[PDB]
Amino acid sequence: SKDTEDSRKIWRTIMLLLVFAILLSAIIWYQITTNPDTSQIATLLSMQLLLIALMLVVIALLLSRQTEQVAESIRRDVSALAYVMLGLLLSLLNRLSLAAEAYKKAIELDPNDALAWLLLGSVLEKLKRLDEAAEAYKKAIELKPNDASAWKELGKVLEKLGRLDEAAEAYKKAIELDPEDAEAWKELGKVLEKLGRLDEAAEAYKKAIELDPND
Amino acid sequence: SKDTEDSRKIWRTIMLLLVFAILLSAIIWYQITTNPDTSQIATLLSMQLLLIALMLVVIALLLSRQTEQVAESIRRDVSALAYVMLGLLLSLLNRLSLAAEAYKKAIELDPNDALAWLLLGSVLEKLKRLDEAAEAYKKAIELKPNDASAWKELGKVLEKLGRLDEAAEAYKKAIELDPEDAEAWKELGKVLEKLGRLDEAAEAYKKAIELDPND
Amino acid sequence: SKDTEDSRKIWRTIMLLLVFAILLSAIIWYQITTNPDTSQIATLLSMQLLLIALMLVVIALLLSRQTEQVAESIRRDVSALAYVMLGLLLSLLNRLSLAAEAYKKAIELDPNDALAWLLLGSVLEKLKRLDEAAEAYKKAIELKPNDASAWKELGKVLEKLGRLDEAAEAYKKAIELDPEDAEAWKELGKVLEKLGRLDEAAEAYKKAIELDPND
Amino acid sequence: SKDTEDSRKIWRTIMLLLVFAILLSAIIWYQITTNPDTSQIATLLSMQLLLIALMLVVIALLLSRQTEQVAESIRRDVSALAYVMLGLLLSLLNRLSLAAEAYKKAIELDPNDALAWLLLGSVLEKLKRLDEAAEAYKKAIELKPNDASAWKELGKVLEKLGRLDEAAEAYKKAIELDPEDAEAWKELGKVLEKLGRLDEAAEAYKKAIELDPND
Repeated sequence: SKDTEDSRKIWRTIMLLLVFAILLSAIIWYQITTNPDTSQIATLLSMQLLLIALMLVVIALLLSRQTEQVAESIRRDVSALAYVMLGLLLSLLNRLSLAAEAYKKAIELDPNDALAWLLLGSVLEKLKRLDEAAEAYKKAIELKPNDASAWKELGKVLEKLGRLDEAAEAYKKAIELDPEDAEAWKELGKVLEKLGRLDEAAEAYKKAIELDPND
Repeated sequence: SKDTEDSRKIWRTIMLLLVFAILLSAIIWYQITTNPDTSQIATLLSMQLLLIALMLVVIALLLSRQTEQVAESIRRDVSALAYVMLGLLLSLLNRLSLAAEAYKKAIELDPNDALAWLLLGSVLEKLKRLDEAAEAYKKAIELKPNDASAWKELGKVLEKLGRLDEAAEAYKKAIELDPEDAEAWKELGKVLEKLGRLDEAAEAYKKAIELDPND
Repeated sequence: SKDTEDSRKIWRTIMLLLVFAILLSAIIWYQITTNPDTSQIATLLSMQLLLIALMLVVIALLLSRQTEQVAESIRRDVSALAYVMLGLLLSLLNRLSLAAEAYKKAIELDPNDALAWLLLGSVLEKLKRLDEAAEAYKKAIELKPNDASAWKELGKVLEKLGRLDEAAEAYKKAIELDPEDAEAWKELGKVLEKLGRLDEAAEAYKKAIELDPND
Repeated sequence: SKDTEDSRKIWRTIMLLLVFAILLSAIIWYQITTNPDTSQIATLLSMQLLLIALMLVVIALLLSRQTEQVAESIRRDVSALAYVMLGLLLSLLNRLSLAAEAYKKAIELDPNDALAWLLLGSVLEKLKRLDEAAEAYKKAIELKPNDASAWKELGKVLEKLGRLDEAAEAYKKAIELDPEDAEAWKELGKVLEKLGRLDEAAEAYKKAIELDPND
């Protein structure tokens, strides 16, 4: 919201430069009429003209700054979307290492781009960069706590890392967010079975079968 | 067309600030020559200078505003296309929940983006969000009444919702718009048969077969 | 190149508004020193101030115009690329009617976008809009006479339209541009055979086989 | 960093135009009070007004220039990403010749776009433009010396060109950068065997098998 604050400061600055020159000019109009002495009258006109000159230059400097501020903001916002989109295209051609870089660039431009973080996570898992993938998913999840897909995907990475207990918890969270996700239920089952949690595993397996009879 | 109206107001404002200063300055040129009294002459010069100072500041404020107005309009238009495109890419990777969000964002930026509405509809159906899908298709159709594809897709959602009568009507409209759409004819047939409208179902089935002998 | 011409006119205008005010101001500096009469001196100062006031307003109006001109040019260029890209994405999801509209939009924004014309052609053929497809390909070809792919694709549309003679010519042109295109050779063969041009058909068939022994 | 240098020159110019007018105006305020002679006082006011007029015009010209500089920079950066993205989409539809052109355009806009160079390389290989592909890969590699994928892809082009020795070296570099790349190891093996380097070929083949038992 800094732009709102800065905009108000810019407007106030322009106003104040003029108001000062206005008030003095109004004073001078009176003073010139009152005291008919060229050497005082002209001195006041020179001062008025000087204040105006400064005012206008400062204003031009403010226009320059605002033009740049606006333009940079747009450049950034456009680029961040372009990098996410680029990563998606690179991923479609299986240019996974390059896709990861594109997502990384979107993140640097906008660190709370949960999508870029999620997608980075996916690419890193596909590239077998499992530890880095888990961290990327963790970030996407903190940004969006109710992203059931991110939770499920985290689950898969954690299982691959041998983190069966944490994997089971991540799958369980995806399920609470969306109980019909038969895949999540089956994968939860697999983790629980592997983990020795046979009764829970059996229930998870059953839910995948029962929830959608055409799975 | 508000921008056209605002542009005209901005131009008129700049013109009027100057015209007032012009007319007065022309008056002052005469008055100075006519009445050779420094205390009156300078008073008029001070006033002229003040009007100019205000004029120029106001103009600078208008330049600032117009710069921002133009820039924001562009940012919005660019972003709305980017969100539709993003949704399409996310859909290609089967990131359907995320694709739906991207289409939603395009809609908020432009509520009459029939494409975003149609596509949202498609994603929602694929995600089994059938009631929401029907509403999204309805919006796309109101925006584009002769979108035969949107009508056919609405038909599919309505049938899935058990709305066989409404589904048959939606398929029929797609067909009137494009009579060669064998798929629409076959799907119409399926609805009509399910609906007990056996004679109409038979005709619809026949048209799908007859319209294109290599279907 | 109109922008170059307009830019020069804008610069010249700004220069001339100032140069006139400069020359007169220099004249006035001399005249004030020479003729010590307040009623003449001030009259000249008022005139100088008025010319400056006009100059600056006109300049501000020019800044406004140039800002808008630049911004609009960019908006158009960005949008035209976005529409081609959109059409390609819609085509990947088989949203062919929508893909055609996106290409059409790119064309309206830039009528010499051979790519958009070519792609439109392709979509129209896929949509069975063969007559329209032939015209779109014709436009892409006039824009790029050495686009062997566009010539081959035109060939396919023309054959589908029953225009076997014109199809054979379009295939032949694609071949002259790229003689190794075994597909073009085979398709030329098919047209020539269908057309009764059996000796030429035989040669075309042989070239497809001989050019690349692993075709 | 030229923009930083130019920005500083623009700011300094605006400052200096004003500072000169300030210093002189301050001098004039004193001189008017000191020497009560209209013909000298007004001469100084005219001069002050002239300096201001010039200053403001020059500033407006600088605003115009900066607006254009900023806008052009953005246009270029946006377009270069769009061309890479366009090439990727064209490649997905197998519009390879067109994809190559899009990558070429991105390169002209930004000659150190390693991604565009790499991708161009890939398209050229797919299009059987092997000599050109090798050069494009060489450029991508010089820009990014630790792009293991670019090294492997260069390897494939070089082998296709009959350059078995250079191909083996390119594959070896990809392997040093990423030792788990079983594909690179197998392809290295194939080159080494073809090249008569049977003992090295055997080791390379073994590594592909041993590195990932599920390859």
